[PDB]
Amino acid sequence: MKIKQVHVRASKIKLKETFTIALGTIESADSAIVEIETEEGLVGYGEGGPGIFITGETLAGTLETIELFGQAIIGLNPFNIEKIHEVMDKISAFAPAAKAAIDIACYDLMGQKAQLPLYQLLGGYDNQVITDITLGIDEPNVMAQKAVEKVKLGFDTLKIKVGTGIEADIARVKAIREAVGFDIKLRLDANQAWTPKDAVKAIQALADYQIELVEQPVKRRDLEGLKYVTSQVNTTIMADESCFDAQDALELVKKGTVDVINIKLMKCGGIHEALKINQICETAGIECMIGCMAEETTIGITAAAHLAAAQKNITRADLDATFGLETAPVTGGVSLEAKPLLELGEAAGLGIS
Ligand SMILES: CC(C)C[C@H](N)C(=O)N[C@@H](Cc1ccc(O)cc1)C(=O)O
Ligand SMILES: [Mg+2]
Repeated sequence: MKIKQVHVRASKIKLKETFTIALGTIESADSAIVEIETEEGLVGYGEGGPGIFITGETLAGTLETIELFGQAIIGLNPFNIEKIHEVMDKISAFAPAAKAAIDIACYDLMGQKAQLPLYQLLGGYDNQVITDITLGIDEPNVMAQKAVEKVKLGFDTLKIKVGTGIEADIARVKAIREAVGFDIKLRLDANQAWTPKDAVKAIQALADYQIELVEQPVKRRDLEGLKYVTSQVNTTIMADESCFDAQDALELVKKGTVDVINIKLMKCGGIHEALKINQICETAGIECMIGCMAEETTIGITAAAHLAAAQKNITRADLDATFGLETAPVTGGVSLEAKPLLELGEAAGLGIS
């Protein structure tokens, strides 16, 4: 098959509520939605959802880059994902959201051409994924109350955002555990807010609160400090901002920096690159959690879920971006409904539109 044309459009969707993390706030999911059409008529959908305080990418920059990529892959076979990434990598030294947008659309096309759900093409380990739901930074009693709400919706794993100071961060977790009890799994995410010593201190202070894992406790570049935390606590430590791509992953495995790694299609440039990170991690005995940017919609989330369902080593999931969307840009895929279970159907590719 051959790519005939590539179209992209801006999508700006308000979130039901501003989300606060240690890095800042997000109130609108602004993404680039791409449609790749083949000469035979098949259409693939992709998306680039950039998180400025994570990668620095912007919607305007992502749109321009996708157009450059699009005009360079005309005539290529979607299955030649190897050449498609080579072409994009030669065009741009860094544009994970734009690359993911193209990459996702190609995988959607592969699935449609093969007449198979994407999760079958990517590994076939399962046809669904169970996701947690993240609670944004707020006052202890508020977060605790929202925690009760989410658990009533059926969520058994909650991702707690922290990072305004260990004193308050500790109070947030205690209140949450106290409110929902110990039957719920609680994972913390500090989005780089703590120093290596404060991190150890906070984690130890929460020893009796049954913490599943702590995500990116220190600054992204502080790998010595991240490792310090990891080698100082029995609590599982996960890297997020410290790991963008396969190259970063190889570096972390080499140094024994963390216990688990957070994979985001918008950080690595798509499914093709994400698979590399998981293979490297799996070989090193490092499990992976599939994550997401708040700026992504059904397209990005559905793609991530198919990859997570497909791969055995991607044992955790944090795909809750759609739960906060006011509207859905396309039909099909993971819905806007706030629910832990994301069941992927039998529809070919992403099962979108
Ligand atoms: C609201 C949900 C989708 C947040 C998601 N689970 C998450 O925590 N993502 C990042 C943090 C983040 C990225 C981008 C934006 O705009 C806000 C927050 C993470 O730290 O895992
Ligand atoms: Mg994180």
